[PDB]
Amino acid sequence: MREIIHISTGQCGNQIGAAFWETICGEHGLDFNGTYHGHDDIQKERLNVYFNEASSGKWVPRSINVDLEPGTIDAVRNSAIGNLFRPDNYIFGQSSAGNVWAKGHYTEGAELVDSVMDVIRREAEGCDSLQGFQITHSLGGGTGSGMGTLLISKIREEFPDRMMATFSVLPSPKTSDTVVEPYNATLSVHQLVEHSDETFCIDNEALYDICQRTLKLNQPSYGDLNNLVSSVMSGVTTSLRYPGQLNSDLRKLAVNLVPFPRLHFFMVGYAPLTAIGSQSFRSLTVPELTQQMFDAKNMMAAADPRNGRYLTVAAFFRGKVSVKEVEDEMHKVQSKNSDYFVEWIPNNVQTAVCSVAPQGLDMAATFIANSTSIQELFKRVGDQFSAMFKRKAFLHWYTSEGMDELEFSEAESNMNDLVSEYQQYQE
Amino acid sequence: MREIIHISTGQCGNQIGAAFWETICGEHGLDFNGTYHGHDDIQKERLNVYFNEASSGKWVPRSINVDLEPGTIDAVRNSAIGNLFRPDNYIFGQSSAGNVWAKGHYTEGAELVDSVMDVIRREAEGCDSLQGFQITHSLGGGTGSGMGTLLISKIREEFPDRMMATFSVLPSPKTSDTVVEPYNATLSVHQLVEHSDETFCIDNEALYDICQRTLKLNQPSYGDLNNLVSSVMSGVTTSLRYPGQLNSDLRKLAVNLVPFPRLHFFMVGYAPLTAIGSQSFRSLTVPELTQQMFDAKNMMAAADPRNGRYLTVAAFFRGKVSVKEVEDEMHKVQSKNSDYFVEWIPNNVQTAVCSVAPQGLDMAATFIANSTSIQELFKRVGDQFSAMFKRKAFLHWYTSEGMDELEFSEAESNMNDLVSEYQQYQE
Amino acid sequence: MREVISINVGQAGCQIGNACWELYSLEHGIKPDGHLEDGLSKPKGGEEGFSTFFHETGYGKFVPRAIYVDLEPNVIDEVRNGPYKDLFHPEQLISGKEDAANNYARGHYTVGREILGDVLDRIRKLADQCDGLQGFLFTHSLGGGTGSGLGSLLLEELSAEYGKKSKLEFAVYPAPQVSTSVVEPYNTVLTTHTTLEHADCTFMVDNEAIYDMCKRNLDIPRPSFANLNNLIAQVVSSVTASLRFDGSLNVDLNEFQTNLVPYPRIHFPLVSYSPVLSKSKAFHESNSVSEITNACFEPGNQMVKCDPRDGKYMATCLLYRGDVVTRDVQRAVEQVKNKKTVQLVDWCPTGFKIGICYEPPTATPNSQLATVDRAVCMLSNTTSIAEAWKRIDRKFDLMYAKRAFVHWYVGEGMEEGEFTEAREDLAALERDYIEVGADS
Repeated sequence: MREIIHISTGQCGNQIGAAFWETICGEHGLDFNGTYHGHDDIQKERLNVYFNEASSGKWVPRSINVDLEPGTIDAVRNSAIGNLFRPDNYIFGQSSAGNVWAKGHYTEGAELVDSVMDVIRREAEGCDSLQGFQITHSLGGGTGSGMGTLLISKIREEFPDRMMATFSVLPSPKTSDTVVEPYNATLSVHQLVEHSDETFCIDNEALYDICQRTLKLNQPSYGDLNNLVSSVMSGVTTSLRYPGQLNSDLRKLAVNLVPFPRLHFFMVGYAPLTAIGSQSFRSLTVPELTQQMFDAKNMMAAADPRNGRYLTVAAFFRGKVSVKEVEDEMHKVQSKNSDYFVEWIPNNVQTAVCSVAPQGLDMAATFIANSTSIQELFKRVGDQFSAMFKRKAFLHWYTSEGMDELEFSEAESNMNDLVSEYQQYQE
Repeated sequence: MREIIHISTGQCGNQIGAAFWETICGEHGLDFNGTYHGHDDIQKERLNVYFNEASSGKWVPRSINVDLEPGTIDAVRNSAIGNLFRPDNYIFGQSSAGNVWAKGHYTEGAELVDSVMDVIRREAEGCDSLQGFQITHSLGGGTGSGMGTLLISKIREEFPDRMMATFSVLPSPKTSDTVVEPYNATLSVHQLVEHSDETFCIDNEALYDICQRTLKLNQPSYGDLNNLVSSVMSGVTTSLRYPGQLNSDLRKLAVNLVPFPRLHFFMVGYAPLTAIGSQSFRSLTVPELTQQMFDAKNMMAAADPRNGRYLTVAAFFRGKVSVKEVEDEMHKVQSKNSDYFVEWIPNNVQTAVCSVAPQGLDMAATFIANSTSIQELFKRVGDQFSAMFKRKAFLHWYTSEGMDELEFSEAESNMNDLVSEYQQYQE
Repeated sequence: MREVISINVGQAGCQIGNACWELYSLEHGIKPDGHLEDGLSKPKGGEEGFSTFFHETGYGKFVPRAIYVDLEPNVIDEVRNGPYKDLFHPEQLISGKEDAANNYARGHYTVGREILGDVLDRIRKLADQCDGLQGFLFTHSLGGGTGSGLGSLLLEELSAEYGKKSKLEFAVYPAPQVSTSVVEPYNTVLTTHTTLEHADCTFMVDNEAIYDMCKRNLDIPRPSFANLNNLIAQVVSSVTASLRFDGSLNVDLNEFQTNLVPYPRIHFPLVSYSPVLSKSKAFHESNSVSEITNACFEPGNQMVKCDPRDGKYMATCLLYRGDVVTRDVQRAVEQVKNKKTVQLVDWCPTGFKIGICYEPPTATPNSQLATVDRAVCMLSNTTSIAEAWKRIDRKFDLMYAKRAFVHWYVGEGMEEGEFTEAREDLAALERDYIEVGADS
């Protein structure tokens, strides 16, 4: 019960999935021409999770990438490693979803998705130990928010016993690429909360801030950000695919980290956040990774942690680590950071140990937690709606297809309910 | 309880701290490429005071250098040994404090100092046996006097159990680089007396006099003066970092040398004061060092010792010394110099023994004492104020930001109180 | 009632202890690492003693039973990086890591007593390890605040836990001419009251007198602290003369407090060791015990900067090692009485405790003391140090006029009442010193 099928959709989702693919093929070791490079055994049975054995000792991915623009796959098969992708994995159409929610999946997005569901079924009986479903998409993007939720609907319909993992990128409330980006984001979360079991809060501006703070990056490139998020995504499952003291699974995240399926929003933090030029001057140890974990400028929600409080926090450690260091540092943080932990657990902690070291580093970890700071982003988006959308400007583009104000009022009620849940559970 | 964090600020403070760094790395032995040269054990556990173990057996300093002009660090990393400095230690901004007190820390100096306080905290939990705080700055300098006192305020706020050591350079009452240098000096000592536990009186003109008397130096260079003051600064802590008959600590200075926290001004004397061309003609012994200690032209206050009287004197000896020589010479000085000692201790003496010999010499010592000659400098500065500043010329530059005459009157009352304390304790 | 536990506090006390265990290894034939090398006698353990100071390991090793307590880790590191590592148990070396004073500012207060619990537990476990308990040996410096404070705290703690064992304290007193640090008189007198209320027998040693005899008797131009440690090491190890070696008339530890101390009153005897000569003066002197006793009566050999002949007589003990004759020593003491020495009291009225030991006197190779066939250790509770405490108290009055230190002393939690109580206690002690000889 380990195999994972990686679903990719949206403009940003394709890049994130591709970068995740190069990170995977580099962390376990596999050249693009079909040459075995695992060392020695544990890197062979665990690659069945993402790849399947083809003829002549060839390994090919089991991943359905879907997008209405076919220009991204050209920059995948001829670019860096995507040559393993079988031609049937390319499900693309013409020409775009319109960068909106009314045309994303309501009328035209429901045509080829039947074939998508059929190929998902055929991969399902082609798979033996299907475990989870990984989706990468954009919350405000037309394609990702458009058919992503409807794919979630089908994957719930056909698999009532399989949980769903979503990693949508949340647009910042201060950057507006288009006037209807938060509109599409909220029209997507209208069904995301009713169809998903857990999700991660990803903000590009937080990535820019961490690049200009620690990385000192001069050129704003989405490739480095994809590399970082893909390293985080690999790290959250290294515990499952590499045994340790306590292996962690997505269902274990649902049981422990999630307080109830209604509240499933998480902020992501990664460590170590070091760049070239500081590698010969730091000692990479568990305590340093810990102060980098609870540092207020290291998560990518991105909100303020010490102005609110946490509800439950988790640690997913990687590499050769002793049991005493991590628990001693956890005693230290529980002694000094006791005020911001909830007074009913009372020890907000979930630990997981990974054996192999991260690629390009020695010791690393990921941060998953629940705080009361996401309701601030929700009320910011709601206030943006209550300000801009009361004029009913450019709103006919969606009501032309049969949209009613009842759906928007229900979405506002949903975000009010989410805020109230974030206040139960007071800040 | 030994580790020391060296804080550096101001134009002169950066040079003094750098020179102290080369003197330290030469006295214990450490090449700039990361090569171990200690001999053998005692030079290894004692370097944890200033350096921390990095990866691959590398030692890096734990010192926060701050200055509003970024040109000094270029003459540090590319010049003589400063390459060990980690890039995060460089906290610099733009562009200057204005060489004044109104803009030093009152309005614009309080912006980046929050980040300075945060990095001090992170070094605090990064440190295990934090002992004291060393600061080098200029009393009349705009930057050093500007945010130096406010850094002292924070270091008192966050560490109520840690004493503070200050080594500000006191400008002479006869040299005026700028018309407001004593003004900034007094605006700094307005809070220095209320926030510091001990301080040293350093005058550059005394250094010039001792260079033209014994050194016969032809070129006036600040580097030699920095070397001398850094040798003195190393000598005052050789007792702590090298065991002897009586190890001395800064808290021991506070207990013994300081009569009460209000009076904490000390004059500094060093021995031997010998130059090239006299090394083959003198016998370097304890008695000769003693006559060089009480010599009226060897301290750097610089005032007249035999026209006033001492309140308490201390000796900090270094090198292979027998217990009998030092005590016999102390009997001699107490017999011949009994008139100038206070009649209530009555034996003004504090002794400390160091094991290792000073670098570049065989036997050396430092002089720390309390006399009634500092009130003369204070009244000289006060008379300079009462003469120049009654015209209110160029005084609007500070009152433009919200300065009141109440602060200046309170500073005058403070210096009157210091004089009265220096007369209790009569001269 | 078999074993004696020794505790050293302060750097000076640790150096003295190092020297004294070096000697103990020297005469009893233990190599600087132990086991063995090899065993000598017959009697050195077996038969008992040892064990008296060295634990008898079942494997055949010899382990000193001492506890090194100090807040300065440098001394513990110096002990652990030398040959002393094979003699002291790792748990007995209590290494401190907190340095805020040296040390009486915080030593005699709440800062020290959260560590004293572990020390008491360790010493209780060590006492349970051995069969019986006879007395305790203390080696601390009253100059260094660590010694004063921690030693006094241990004094009240172990007087409370048992209250029935002999308490021997070898306290190093500050030089009465000059003091190395100003706070040493406080470190001494603020614990003199605890010493008065919680001690059975205290020995006074002065570094100035040792340096004087090193300059004069040893002809050493630059005496070292190691020489002082070795000299007082022989002084301690000759007490402690018949407890480890056979003798015609052995002296018991309880006998000291039975004869020298007949009251609930003054119990602070002086000590003296003689002959004191160098390796070059051993080719001209073969004196008898009379001149050795005369040298003991000399002020320079009394380890106190005072005149012992100007005081009044008190019960004294004479311990003899090597080849001695009882008729000779009786003749010598009768001559001393004939010379009209210190005024004899009417309460004893004349008591000369004589101790004879078979073992020859021993000397340290690190010291310049020549081996002699006969030596005298003299113990007397003479009232001649009264002017010494009087001089210390005059210093106290002159530096208490301004009080000079009450700022910090009150700021940590004390007040001038304690200083006044110590002052009046010292005055009462001096008055008792005068009266005990004035009654006769």
